[PDB]
Amino acid sequence: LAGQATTAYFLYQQQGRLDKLTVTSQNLQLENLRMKLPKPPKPVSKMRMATPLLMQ
Amino acid sequence: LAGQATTAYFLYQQQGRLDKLTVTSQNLQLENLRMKLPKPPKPVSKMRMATPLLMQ
Amino acid sequence: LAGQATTAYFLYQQQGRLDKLTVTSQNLQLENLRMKLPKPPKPVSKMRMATPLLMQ
Amino acid sequence: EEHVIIQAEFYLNPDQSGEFMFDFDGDEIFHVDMAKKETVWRLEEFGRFASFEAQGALANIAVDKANLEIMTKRSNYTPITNVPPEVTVLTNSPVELREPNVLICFIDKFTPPVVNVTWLRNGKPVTTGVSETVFLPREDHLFRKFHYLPFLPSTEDVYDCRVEHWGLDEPLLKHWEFDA
Amino acid sequence: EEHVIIQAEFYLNPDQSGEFMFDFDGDEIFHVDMAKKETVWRLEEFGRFASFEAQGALANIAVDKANLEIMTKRSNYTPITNVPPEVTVLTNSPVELREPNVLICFIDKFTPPVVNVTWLRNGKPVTTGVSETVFLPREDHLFRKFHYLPFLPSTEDVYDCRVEHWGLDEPLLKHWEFDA
Amino acid sequence: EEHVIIQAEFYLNPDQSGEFMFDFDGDEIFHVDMAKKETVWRLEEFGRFASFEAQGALANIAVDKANLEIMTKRSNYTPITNVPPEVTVLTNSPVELREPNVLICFIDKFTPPVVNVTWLRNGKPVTTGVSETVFLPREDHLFRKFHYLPFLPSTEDVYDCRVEHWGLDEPLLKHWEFDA
Amino acid sequence: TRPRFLWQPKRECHFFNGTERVRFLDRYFYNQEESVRFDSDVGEFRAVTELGRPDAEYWNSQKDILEQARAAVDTYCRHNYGVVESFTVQRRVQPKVTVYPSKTQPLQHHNLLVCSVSGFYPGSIEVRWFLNGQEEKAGMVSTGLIQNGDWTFQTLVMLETVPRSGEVYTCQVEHPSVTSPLTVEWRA
Amino acid sequence: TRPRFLWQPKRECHFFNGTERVRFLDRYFYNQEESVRFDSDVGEFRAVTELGRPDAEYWNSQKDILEQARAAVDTYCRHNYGVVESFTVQRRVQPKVTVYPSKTQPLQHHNLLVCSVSGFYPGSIEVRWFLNGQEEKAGMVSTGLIQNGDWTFQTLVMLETVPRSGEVYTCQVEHPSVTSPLTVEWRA
Amino acid sequence: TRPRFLWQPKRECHFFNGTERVRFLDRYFYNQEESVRFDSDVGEFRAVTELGRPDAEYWNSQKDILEQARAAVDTYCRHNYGVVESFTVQRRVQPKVTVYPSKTQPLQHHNLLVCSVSGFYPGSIEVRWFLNGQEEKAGMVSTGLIQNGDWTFQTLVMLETVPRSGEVYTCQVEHPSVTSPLTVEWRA
Repeated sequence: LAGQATTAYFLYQQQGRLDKLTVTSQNLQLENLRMKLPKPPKPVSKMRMATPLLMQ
Repeated sequence: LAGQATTAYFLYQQQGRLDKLTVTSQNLQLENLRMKLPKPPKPVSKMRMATPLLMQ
Repeated sequence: LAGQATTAYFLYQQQGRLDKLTVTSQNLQLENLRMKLPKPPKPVSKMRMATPLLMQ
Repeated sequence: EEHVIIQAEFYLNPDQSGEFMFDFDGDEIFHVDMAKKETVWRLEEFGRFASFEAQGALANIAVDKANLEIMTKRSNYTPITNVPPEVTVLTNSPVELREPNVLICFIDKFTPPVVNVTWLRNGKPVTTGVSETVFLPREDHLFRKFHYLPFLPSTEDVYDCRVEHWGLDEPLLKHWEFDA
Repeated sequence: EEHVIIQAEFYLNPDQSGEFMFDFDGDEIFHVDMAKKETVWRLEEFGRFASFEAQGALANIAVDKANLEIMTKRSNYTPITNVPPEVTVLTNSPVELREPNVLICFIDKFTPPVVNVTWLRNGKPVTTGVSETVFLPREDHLFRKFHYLPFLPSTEDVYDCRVEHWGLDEPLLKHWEFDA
Repeated sequence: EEHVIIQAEFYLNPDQSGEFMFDFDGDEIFHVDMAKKETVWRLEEFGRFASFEAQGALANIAVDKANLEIMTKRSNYTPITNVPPEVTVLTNSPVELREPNVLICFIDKFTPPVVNVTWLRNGKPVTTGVSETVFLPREDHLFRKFHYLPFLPSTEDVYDCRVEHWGLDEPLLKHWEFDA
Repeated sequence: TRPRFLWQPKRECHFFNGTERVRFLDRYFYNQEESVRFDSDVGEFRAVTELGRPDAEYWNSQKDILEQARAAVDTYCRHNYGVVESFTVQRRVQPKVTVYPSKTQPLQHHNLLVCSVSGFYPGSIEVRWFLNGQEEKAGMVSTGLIQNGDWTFQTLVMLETVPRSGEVYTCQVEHPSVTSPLTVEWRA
Repeated sequence: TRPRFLWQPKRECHFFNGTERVRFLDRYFYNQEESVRFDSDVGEFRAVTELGRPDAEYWNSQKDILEQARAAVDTYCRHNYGVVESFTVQRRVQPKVTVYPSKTQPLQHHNLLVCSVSGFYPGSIEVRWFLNGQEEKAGMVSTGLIQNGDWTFQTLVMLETVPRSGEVYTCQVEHPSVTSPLTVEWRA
Repeated sequence: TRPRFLWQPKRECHFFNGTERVRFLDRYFYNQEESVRFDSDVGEFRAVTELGRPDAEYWNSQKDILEQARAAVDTYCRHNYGVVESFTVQRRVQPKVTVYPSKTQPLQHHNLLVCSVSGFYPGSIEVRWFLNGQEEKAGMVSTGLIQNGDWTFQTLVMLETVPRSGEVYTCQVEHPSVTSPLTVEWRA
């Protein structure tokens, strides 16, 4: 009689945890692909730095 | 009467997802060990580059 | 009659694997935060190297 | 078992852009990034197997730049027919929903090897986690270029590869969407 | 839509410490690490979007060091009122039990910008996986500093941010604990 | 609570190979890679705790090379008894099926410190994700060396550590297999 | 514990409505006090404190320095604006919002509502509460924009109420990154 | 949109059957047109187009340049072959194979079979279909070896058929990396 | 296979009870044989073998070299001790302990107990077995501290016994990193 409740109790928490676990796994696996990327190069945009002078 | 079907419905998909999830986790944990490796050094093999000359 | 045993058989192993799987996932996600850290700088502590001399 | 080893050292003017690579049956062994002055191996496993002196490559590109200036004066400033870059959008593996893939934008059969490639997810630019390979050569000397976007596939997002090349009057917009 | 771009190039004496950064509405675009001589972008996505020549910044800090020596002789060696560093311990996101967070220790409103910050987990020092941002400026010219400790939250562990500043007679010990 | 700090700066001829390290009770604090000219800490946590000037070490190895040439002329070119490298294959932790481990090949009690170590999975060479520690010293001055192969354990695969040393007439082939 | 000396320049660039009007405030601050305050609005080289008076005179003595500072209004500020616009001015990251109850005093039941807007940029958030679709007031006690340093902000606006499982407790967020006001609801 | 100038050398190294016969084709191509084509098979310094004629004459004028190019057949190509053999010539990565149905036209039921051979090296694949253990023909419409740029290839060989849950639809793959032909089956 | 020549200096630093007494043993070993053995305990420059006798004489000829070596007892060893204390001397990593049965001979049932102390530092472990709360002896056959090279140690102490599901088979570990002896139990 209690088996239905117990199974759903196990079923609910395992499903909820695993759904978020799959997402954080696939996204983690996606971070590995990003970390394996060839490190794109330096663009042509160059931020400019002012040149301070001495206080005489 | 439907509890058997529902439990197996939850049981099947949770098992299938988790098996592939464990493999992609252990292999990911294995990538961490590889990323923690001491970065083996430059071997003695040296690819050679030709030296182009000017067009006079 | 066997459904109770089969459900617990699935329930036990899925729970045990997933608990360790969640920990190795969160800790892995924690390694990503550590790998995303700004690489703290060189402290003021400097180990000293002796300077060997020639054998005349 | 015939194989070909090539060495591409192109330099463009006016763009102040030059590259270096080793071609092994079309694929790239490595490429010497001028900015970082590093021997960037296409696969890091090659760095654990071989080595190369990056500073030597930069000397060649300086010589390649010099020759192009010499050729430009001798060629009476003749331009280049800007071939249209036929673009094909593909994936490294069969697209798997919510399973990381690297969209590959094949900027093929174009010259000069300077193109503006931008990945558009739902019409907006993507500049986070987007890679590109150095301009790869071909038998008829029209460059190739692959752009890699490691993405989690989703039907909600529609990707694009805007390819701005001087041979194209209007920008090219190739499209990808999850259908498998 | 008003915005401010600032350039902080402080140098302290006697500490032999100087830094460089670009301030955009308080946040930091990047900072040139003197030790590594590298343009360390606050977000690596900015390196794929812009560039900076790190060697130029080191020239400024050398000039900044020279001016401070010039000012020190002209100022008859006047000291600095060491403002107490008001410290607040926060988290980047609402603390989630067993879900990685970056504790943030806000060393705020202090000068000189040289402080001793140590993370204490259960009373013991933590020197593994602990980051800090360069000394960030403020409107009234009192530095900010964030210390990042990527941690798996747990009630068993109690964290601390020991902040040793010369303005403080006794060390400051701010506390954090999981309560949500 | 006795401790020993040692400094190994060996250089071999003819091999054009030299190294540098700090020994703390047998373990290695760090090692200055000649190729990269970097202070490669054995644990990166030490870099966040201490520092070292790598260029200084390269000066010593140049002096060490010079002395060896001086000693070679004075020693009338006497060779070295090539001790056989006793090899033991172990794991960093009890092998756990399908749980990443670092096989450790202990190339122990050998000289000169130049060996050819190759990991053979099912009889084929493995050159992807395979690391090695610098030649570590011992009390009786016979070098140690650890080779690390981060592997997912499996009964289907049988690993090997081929150790080619001039002291060995035939190559050594130690074996590992999952049995726990 | 020895006397210290600090020299922190602050080269500020104030531009309004993109680059329609650009203000270049060049601040050289010594020991938390200004020395010179070269400004593009003024144009002339000035000095705030008496200590920085000699510094301003030397720098305005050379006409080349004046031109460099005056040309910096468009060479430094304006050019950098275009370079840094793509990922800072146009940067619109999503304002993750969570709403949780809290207790004003220890050992007491929850009596506060915190509308946690954490992880957004830029810092122009707006928070307004609702009850059963009706806006609630007298709950605008905000903790201020707490900077996280990782190019993100954080704010905890608190409104006092007692949960009774009869209301909806709706908070709202209005940020440039989202074209539609971000809502959030919480029921006991 | 200004006139451009491009100078891309192509130093080719053609060796057959390992290094039994090595051909060193030295190509200097300007604006997608060749200038000189120094070849080891010819040995003599030549020029293809009229523009590259002066370039060849200057380089063959010096005997040292000739020796450098002639010695490059074994110093450049042959030595590099041994260095790069271990991970390029001997590189045998597994040809992952998947077979899925597809529709030739939108809004129509599946009527095509694609034998997806993605992620292999080198590019010498072979595809042959089968039905109930019997080889099928007239389905060799291949899309060609599509290079992925990450030292891998990709091919989508398509054979037209209508699934009926009565056949096995077996595809096959023959690559140097696997000693046994890689099979794959798909049933509706 | 050609004759080799090896020159490996070994600059040893022996300090006891922190830095109460520091010994600086300067070893220059050639081909696994010593040449000079400059020691702080002796202070005078010596040489072990006949080959290193000229080397010692040249180095003690200059008084500056003597001062450099003599000052190295506190400049080199003592200063480095403080620098490297925080993460090496004070380094206390947890001794992970696992106990599993094993078979002395193949094809035979388990008859050995291995108390696996893997992953600790420093190497001052102690192992003692127990049965039903009573200490067992004659089982101190240890494999020794097997260095893992990753700043960790490893030891497999083996005690011979036959499991019968009647005892507790308790092993124990005493390491500086833990204030309380680490226990471990295993029942068949």
